Formats: sequence, structure tokens, C-alpha cells
Amino acid sequence: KVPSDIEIAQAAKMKPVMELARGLGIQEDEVELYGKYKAKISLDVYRRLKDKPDGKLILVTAITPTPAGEGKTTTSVGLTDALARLGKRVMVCLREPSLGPSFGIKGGAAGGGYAQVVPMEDINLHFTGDIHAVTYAHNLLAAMVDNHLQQGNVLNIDPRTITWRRVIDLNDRALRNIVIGLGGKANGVPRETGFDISVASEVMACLCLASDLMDLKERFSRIVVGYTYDGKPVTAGDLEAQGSMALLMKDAIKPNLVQTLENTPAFIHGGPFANIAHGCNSIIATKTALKLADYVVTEAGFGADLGAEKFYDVKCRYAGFKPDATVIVATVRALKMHGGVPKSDLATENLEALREGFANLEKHIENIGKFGVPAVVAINAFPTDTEAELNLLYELCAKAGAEVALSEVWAKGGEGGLELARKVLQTLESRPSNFHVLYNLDLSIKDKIAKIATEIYGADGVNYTAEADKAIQRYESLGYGNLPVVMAKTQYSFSDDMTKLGRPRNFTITVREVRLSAGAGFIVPITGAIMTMPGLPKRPAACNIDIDADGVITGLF
Amino acid sequence: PSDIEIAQAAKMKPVMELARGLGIQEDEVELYGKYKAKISLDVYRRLKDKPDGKLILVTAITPTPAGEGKTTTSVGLTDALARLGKRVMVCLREPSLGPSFGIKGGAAGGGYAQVVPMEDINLHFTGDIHAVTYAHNLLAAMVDNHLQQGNVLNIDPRTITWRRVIDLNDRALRNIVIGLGGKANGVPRETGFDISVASEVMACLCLASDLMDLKERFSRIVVGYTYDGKPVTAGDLEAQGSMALLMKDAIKPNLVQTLENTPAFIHGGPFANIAHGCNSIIATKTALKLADYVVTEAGFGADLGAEKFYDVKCRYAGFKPDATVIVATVRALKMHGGVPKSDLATENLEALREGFANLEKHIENIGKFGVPAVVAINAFPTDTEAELNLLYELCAKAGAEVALSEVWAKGGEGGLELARKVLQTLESRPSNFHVLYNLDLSIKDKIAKIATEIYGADGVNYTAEADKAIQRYESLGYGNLPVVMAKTQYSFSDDMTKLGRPRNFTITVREVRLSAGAGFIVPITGAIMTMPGLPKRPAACNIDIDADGVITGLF
Amino acid sequence: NLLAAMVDNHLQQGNVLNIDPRTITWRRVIDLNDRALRNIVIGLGGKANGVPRETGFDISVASEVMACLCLASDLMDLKERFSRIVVGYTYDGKPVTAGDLEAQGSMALLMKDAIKPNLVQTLENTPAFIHGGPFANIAH
Ligand SMILES: Nc1nc(=O)c2nc(CNc3ccc(C(=O)N[C@@H](CCC(=O)O)C(=O)O)cc3)cnc2[nH]1
Repeated sequence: KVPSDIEIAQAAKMKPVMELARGLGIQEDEVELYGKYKAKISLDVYRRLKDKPDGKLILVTAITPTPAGEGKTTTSVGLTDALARLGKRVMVCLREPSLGPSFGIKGGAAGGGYAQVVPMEDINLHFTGDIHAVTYAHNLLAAMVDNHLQQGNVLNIDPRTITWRRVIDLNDRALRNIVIGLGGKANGVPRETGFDISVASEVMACLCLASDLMDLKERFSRIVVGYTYDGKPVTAGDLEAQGSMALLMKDAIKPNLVQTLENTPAFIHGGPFANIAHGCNSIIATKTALKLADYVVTEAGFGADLGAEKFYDVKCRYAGFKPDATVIVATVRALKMHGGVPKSDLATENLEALREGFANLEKHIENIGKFGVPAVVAINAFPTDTEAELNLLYELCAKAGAEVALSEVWAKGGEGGLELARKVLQTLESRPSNFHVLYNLDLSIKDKIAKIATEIYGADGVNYTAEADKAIQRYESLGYGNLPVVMAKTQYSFSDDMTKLGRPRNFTITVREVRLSAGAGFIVPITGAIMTMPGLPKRPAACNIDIDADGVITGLF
Repeated sequence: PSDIEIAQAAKMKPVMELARGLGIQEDEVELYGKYKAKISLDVYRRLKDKPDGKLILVTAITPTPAGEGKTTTSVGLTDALARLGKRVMVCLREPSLGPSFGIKGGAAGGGYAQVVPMEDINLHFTGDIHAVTYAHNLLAAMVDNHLQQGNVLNIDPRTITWRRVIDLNDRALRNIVIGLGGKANGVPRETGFDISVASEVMACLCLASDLMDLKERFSRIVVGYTYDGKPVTAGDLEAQGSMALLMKDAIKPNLVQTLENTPAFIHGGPFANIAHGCNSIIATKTALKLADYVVTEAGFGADLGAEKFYDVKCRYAGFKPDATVIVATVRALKMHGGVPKSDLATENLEALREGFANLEKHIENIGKFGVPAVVAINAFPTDTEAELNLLYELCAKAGAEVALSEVWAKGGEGGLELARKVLQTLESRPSNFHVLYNLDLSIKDKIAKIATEIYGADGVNYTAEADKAIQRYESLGYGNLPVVMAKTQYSFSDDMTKLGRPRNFTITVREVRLSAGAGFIVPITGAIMTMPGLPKRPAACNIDIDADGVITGLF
Repeated sequence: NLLAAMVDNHLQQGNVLNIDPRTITWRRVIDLNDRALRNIVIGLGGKANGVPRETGFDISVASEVMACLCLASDLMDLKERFSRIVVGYTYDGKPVTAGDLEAQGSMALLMKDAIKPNLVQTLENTPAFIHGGPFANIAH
């Protein structure tokens, strides 16, 4: 029945965003249109409503990702729409997609099926320019570092200690490890460096954590690029780059007003990695949205062991938010993959594997309660699921003390989200949250890692390479030790081993390397090897993409 | 009284107003805030047969440290024509972001002849360049990924001519090695970056007729060769769809205005050596339907921008320039007279009278295309009346109308005298446009008719590399293409020391490159800087924006 | 190659002579026809491993050290000459020599037998010296 995803995005009737904005109580002079279906909202809206109370905050998360797929944003949008159908005054805030994937494997809707934010095609490409803003702010600093050396290197940097890489928003592996500054004395200083994908830029994380443009510049001034020969850090502040970087982001700092297929207003703004960063959209968008609405849905990247953790222990920490509930999105099939059933055999009913894989969901639910937040499970309905499966899954959610609702937002838009929405409102009305970050900043890095690892991952303990132990000593010594902690780990297990599905017991995390983001204001311990610059596949989608004389776009979505 | 100041104090009409003022519907306008917008190509298609208005190329005499002010004069001529009740718009190039952080960050034009909002124009504007940058870099990545995947096309990574771009002055990226890290990480090869406005993809945007022609062009782009020597194209990599896609918006020209609310287009902006330094054909050809008068410009002196304006931009689009302006200063002609930069406040009636042979050549050159030339003598406070008056006479004795232009100071009123001379030249002096050469010649005959007629050189020489590159290019059937001379702009010759009108000299062609996508051949005489660098005290260090959005240090 | 390796170690230890590594003219040598060594980049791997710089190899008979042997009067003259070999420049533009790196005694040491000419004969037993052998374009 259901048209494809791009098909649905064409036939959406979209309201002029200017209207949606006056509807929320935003003035015309706080609105910079980008065409008629996108706008950029002033930070002055927040400033004039600073003293208003916040709407309710509803975090959407998910169980441990899998081949089987789970659909988190589809649930978020269609949760938002269901809320709107019940007369509630609500917005959803979401991350902007990286352009790159559009040409490799993806792209796909912001959400899916009948639960989307739109215009789809602008959001997947240049949208309102936020990522080029980031790309050029990042690269200017790189180019300032490099020019610095070229002009006699006054700060007495060691070019081999330089951690500030370049960025480009394409999946281009050949740029991972390069050598720059070749050609002779007139041409730079030979040094080893490389590129990361732009959404993985620390500059992207600063935008997503900054309170305004002046806070964003301040943060920029504390970005560490490298070291001197004596071992002292050198910052962007020291190069006096922050005013220029700030300049390049003067529009980028404004969140982007768009809507859902059903015309529910929505902000898309920022969009960082959720392993080396926190995988949330801008504080700016979410804080603005809490004034305009009585209800705000937002999501975080990867599973609840990562995004949800970092949403609480970093995003709210900084903004001083207090989530009111959190929705855990789950699928009967992924639970079975967690129960040990292979991809191909996931349609076959198997109540045993479902129950045994349910431990993945049970552990997350328990994790959400460790922050003092009531949890509601959404079940992403799928045609193969039997009733005996769906029912077992409710008992189980119930046995574990969580409300649960079957969700059909993909097929039925906001109507499929109403059972769930009623369980949220029902939860909001009678189990107010008691929000608490998992850990205190004045612990030691090793303390804060174990906390996360043992309480959230169910890890026995943590191991550390010499390189790790040394970084930590050095960082703690530079006074960056009372900072929050951002675990970069595989999203496919609670553990650092992507093969360990379900709820692995009797295991241990191993920290190979520790990096720093003094701009964003956090420590990044790394367990696997992180891909901060993925590559295209052998048959990339760029080969099948076209657009004809009437702008008909085949091969993209 | 500074230029940024004057840019703040502009009473800017909403763009939407002008668009419908020009007969554009509400649905052909995609606003970017109230004072910028993009016009749809449907405006051209639906007025396809309505008549072009008049085409007035502005150009200039040979560049100098005196700084002649070519754009300012274009903006101030457009303002003038508007004050005379004439339906007119100007078409100009979008400036690179990068320079704003090195030394530059200037007005589109100057003084009281600007196009606004100045600060968005120098920054992200409407993202035309990021569209270019990503369309270029996608392709690079596609080439590199190809190799990673078994290199089916059997490319020689060392032949690869397709570089990357970024729109910052970053000299550290000029020569790099990529693809390191081992079999998982690409294929080691030497390459580099070039500023984004120097892209072939920028050139293509500025010559493409529509989005599909832009795509077709991309298809023909050459990225390198196979081990056998067979060229390999973006078409072979099936990349043109994806590049066209990333440019669906950038292909539309951007409506903005002047300080006196005269509608303006800013669309495209390429290099004027390895390319042809014009704004997009799209913008000017849309602009021809929306007015009776279109002013536009081309990069560097008339020997380059103007030659390539005529022999490339017009050839492709089938335009017929009705008049041409040649800007000049008294002080610039005095540099061409031998007087150094420090001493040019001093009157010097001989140096102006030996230096005038530069302008006298350009004017003779404009006459070779069958175009009526008119001079503009950009007025300056230190210019004597005897100097100015010697100039008129010399322009007159050369058989060209001339007018004083005080647009930097007097806005559109300063440019009335010129604007009248132009309209007088248009009402009675009809151009008979003719490209300087025919495409059916061999490459070397085209460089020669260029070198001789325009640059006034006695002949042309060729290194072995040049002869072989031509031999091969001609051998691949790219012989029947126009020619885009990559030469220093500071002389008629290939020697930047030779000011004035050098006689009895030669051009030497060291190297020859191709742009099968833009559809021309690029002979190189000097070495061309495709990636400048930041200076010792860059302007990014004092650039700042405060709690109120007030911006210091930029301009 | 010892000198090359002394130049490179110099930079690694804080670069007191304040050389510009991009001005270095002293290349390496190997006595094989190996084109892939013409243009290399050395000193990669990070702070513990040298200073990234562009250099290359020439064939050993084309070494300036070969020419000094072929022009020196004895071993002490050969060392003296070694001390005047120019390797590169400082940032200010002043030349830096092997003498300045105090390499000449070691280079001299490595050549203490090499300085002696080699007695051999012709098929018909006529005595003959073979000794040295430089390029005749960039040398004599
Ligand atoms: N990607 C994707 N995601 C989806 O969620 C999806 N959903 C459908 C349609 N999904 C479904 C899911 C469940 C039932 C179903 O068995 N519903 C039960 C109700 C269960 C209960 O309330 O306990 C029924 O029989 O009514 C039907 C269709 C089709 N394609 C999809 N594709």
C-alpha cells in the first residue's frame, strides 16, 4: 500500500513556515526565510522568552542497533504528530544529516514513510548552509595553523603534534592520511595530517553545545590544535582565530524551522557524531523549542547506552534541562537478532529468541531509570510480527515496569502514534521525572569512565593501554580532568565487541586511546578504532543518481 | 566616510519588489532573507523569444598597483542609466570567500557605487561556491574511490589532472600526497588543492546554458588518463548526475541591488586567466530579457577579460555586444608611462602621454571585434585639469568618445556624462560583432591570431611540452576548441615588467592544459597561482563579531 | 649517508643551527639504478621519528664525496674539503656546512683506506691504478 519514502515527500502539502512561526508566537523580524518552506529563527526569541517556563521534554532513544534496523526518527516524528492530533502544542527537534551518505549508500527521509520532516531533498543536501559554515570555520583554523608555521612559527609549535585535522562533508577515504605542505620553502611546512567528515568536526559539536554566538566563539578560543616543542598546548585563541570562525557561523547559529508531513513545526539544527561526540541536535534549537511549545520531542544517536547517556550526562548538564520522559524504540526483529537469530531467519516466529534478546531492552530501560526518568517503550510494528510475539513483548515490558505501546506511524502517520502518545501523556501526568546526571564532574576521568562502563554498559571493569594512561595523566595535568566523558565505542553491543549482541555479561571495556575536545568541553576515550571518515562502497549511489530537464531526480532516495 | 560604512547606511528595497518590478512572478523567486533571492530559469524559457535589450561590456586598461576600479564604474554606470528612466540591470561576479580572511573583503564596486548587502556577498552569499566546491570534490572522491575498487578503467593515478578545491587561501594544500595508510585506505598519489573559484566546475557553471547543459559538460570533464594514454572522463565515472544534483540551486542567478536600489545579478565568478573571467551566461541572458540595458564586466584588462568575453562567452551564447566601456585612471596610465606608485600625485604630462599607448591599443583591439568603444576616466582627487584634459584629447585623436566619471563620489549622478555618451553611441553607433577567430583553425593558429592582433606580439614560441601536449590534444579531436590564454595581466606581453605598449616582442607558451568540460584550451605563458596564501599579518586575526553582531576587522 | 643522517639527527635534536629543512641540498646516495628513490619524503611517523622533509637519492658515483676523493691530495685534504661541504641553509639564508655539524672527522675515518689507490694490471701484466670514478657532467 505505502508509497515509497521520496514519493511521500513530493506529495506532502507543506504550509509556509512563516505561518507556523507566527503560530508559535515568533515575529516576522525574527524570521529569515530560505524559500518559503524553511526559515532560520533568531536567538532573540529565546532571549525575550528566557523567563517563561519550559515545555515538557521527551527524549526519544532506541535499543542497541542491528542489521535488522529499528527506526528511531520515524518514531520521533510520528510521536510528535500524534501529540499534535491530540491538540497538544508541540515541536520536534532533530539533527541535520551529513551530505556525504546521500552519494554512497543512503540517503533517506528525516524519519520514514508517513512520519517525515520536510522538504526532504533540501535537508539531505545543503539545507540552509549550516554544514558549509562548519566546514569553512574548521578549515580556516587549519589554514591559520598552517600559515602560522609558514611565517616563522612564533608560538613555536611542533608540527608533528598537531591534532586539528581538516574536514570535508563527503565519504572520501583517500583523505584519511595525507601529507601536506610539500613543494619547498615557498609552500608550507611538510607535515602529516588528514581529513575527517564535517559532521564529525569538533566545530560541529561546539555549535551543538553553545548557548549563543558569543559562547560559541569563547569555546572556539579554547580549541586545542597542537603543542609546542616544550609540551605546552597551543589553542585557536592563541592564534586569534575565534572572531573569524565566529563570523563564518553568524547565520549557522540560528536553528532551522521546518515541518512534518502533517505540518507539525520542527527544528533541524546541528548534527554531530554520537561516538566521538554526543549525537544530539543543538541546545539552541531544543531550548528555543521549550519556550514555543508545551511539549518537545527530541532524539539522540545510536542506542540508549550512548546517545541517551550523552544526552543526559552532557546536553542537559550544560543547558540545565530535566527530561520528563524518555521513549525507548524497539523492534521485535532486532530483539530476536539480540536473541541470537540470524538476519535471514528473522520473519520466522521464535518466542525463545525474543525473550532472550529482550534482555537488551530490559537493560536499557533500567539504565533510563538510573537517571530518574520514566520510560515508555515504542514497538515498531512490522508486517511479519506475529501476535504471540507482540503479546509476549508487552508482558515483558510490563514485567519490567515500563509502559509500552505498539506504534504504526510509518504506515499511518500520526494516527499510528496515538496509543503511544497517550502512554506518554499518561506518564507525564502521573510519574514526573527526577532527573540526575549519572556522575559528578569532580571525579577522575578513570572514575567517570568506570561509572558509565559499569552502570550503563554492565561492564565488569575497564582496561587502559599505556598510551591511554599517558594521555590521561597529561590531560589531568593540564586541568582538563574535571570535564565530562564521551565514550567512543561500537554502537552494536553494550561492550566494545560488536559481535556481542543482547546483554553481555562477564566482560570488560578496553580504552586504547584518549583524545580531547577542549572546545566542546569534553574528553573522548576511544575503545575500538573510530571511523571519522567513512568511504564509498564499490557500487556507490552516485553512479545511479541523475536529474533530467524537468528536475526529476532518479537514483537518490 | 568609508565603503563598509556606506554599505550599512543603504536603504535596501526588498528584493521581491524588484523582481515583480522587472516582470518576474512570485513563483520564480526563492528568497534568501528579504534582500537576496534566486531567480528561476523559467523566466528565460518563457521570455525565450522576447527581444534582448542592449549589452554593454565594461572592461579596463592593463591592471596596475594604481588600481583602476572597474567594477565601481560598472555599478555607477548602471545607477546613471537608471536615473535616465532606462530599464537596466548590472551583472557581476561572486567573490571568493577566502580573500576576506587574507587581505581583502571589499565592496562589490566601491564608494557610492556598490551592490549590496556587501557582507553576505563576500561570505556564503547563497552558497553557489559551496555547491561548486562539493560538486568538484565529490568527483575527486569518486576518482580516488574508483582506484580503491580495483581501478576497472585502468587509470594511471599519476596522470590524474583532477585536483581538489577549497575556497580559502591555503598554500599548505598546493602540493600534497593522499591515499596513505595501507590497502584499506586508498591509493597513494600526489595531488593538491586549488581555490574553488579556479575550478573547471566554476567555469562550467558560468558557461552552461541550463542545468542539463551543465550536466552534459560535466560528463565531458577529463580527470586523467589510462596506462595506454586513453582519456577518462567524469562521464566514464558516471558522476555528472550527482554533480548536476549538487548544483540544482546554484544554477539559478541571484538578484540583489545597488545602493540606489538598481536591481543587480551576482552569479558565478571564475579565474580570468586559466578561465575567461565573466559572470554566468545564465544571469546575463536572463538579464537581457528583463531590461533594455544590461551592463556587465570581465576580469583583468581588456586583452584578457574582454577578449575572452567576446571569443568565449558571446560565441557560446550567441551574443552581440552593442558597446563597450574601457575604464582607465590618469595614474594607471602614468605607471604605464614609467612613474612609480609613490610619485603619482605629482603631475606628469609626458608620462601620461607615453603611457596612453596602452589604452590606445585596447581601443584599437575593441574595434577589431566590431564594437564601439567608450572610455571612462575614473576621476581621482590628485588629478590635475591639464592631465585630465590631455587625456580627453588623446582619446579624441584616437577616435573614441570619452567621459569623466565621479561615481565613487557622486553616485549615479557622477555617471550621467558617460551614460549619455553610451546611449548616444547606442542610438547611432551600431556594433558589428565578430569573434576574433574561427574554431576551425588549428590551436597554434588561434594562439597566433590572439598573440598578434591583440597582444601586439611579433610571434609565439612553444616548449617541447607545449608542442607534445598540443600534438596529443589535437590528436584526441579537441583541436576545434576556443583558446583561453593564461598570462600575466600586468602586461600585454608575458613579462610583468613590460608596461606601456611593448613592441617587437614574443609570447612563449610553456605549457598547455585542457578544459573539455568548459570546452576550451588553456595555453600557459607564466606559472599560474591557482591557490594563493594568507599573508604574515592576516585579517582573520583582527576579525571579530561581538554580542550585537557588530563586525570589526573585516573590511 | 652518515652526513645525511647527521643533518637529519640535527633537526631531531632541536635544530640549534636553525636550518630550514626545505633548503637541504645534501641528498642520499646508493650505488644501484633505482629511480623510485629519486624523490621521496623522509622523517614520517611522528615526533619520535624525524622531521618530515622532501629529499631523494643519487647514485653513489655521482656523490660530491666521490668528487672530493678524486680531487683530494691526501686524507687531511679530503677532511678539510668535507668540512666545506654545504648541506642546506638557515631560515635567515646563511649556509650551513658539514664542518658546522662536525662531521668531517667521521667521514674522514670512513675513507681512511679509500684514500689509497688500487694497483691492478692489464691482460699483458702492465701495472694500472683504478681509483675513484665520478660523473663527468655534474663532475669532472
Ligand atoms: N520499514 C518499515 N517499518 C515499518 O514499521 C513497517 N510497517 C508495516 C506495517 N506493519 C504492521 C505491523 C503490525 C501489524 C499487526 O500485526 N498488528 C496487530 C496489532 C498488535 C497489537 O495491537 O497488539 C494486529 O493484528 O492488529 C500489521 C502491520 C509495513 N512495512 C514497514 N516497513
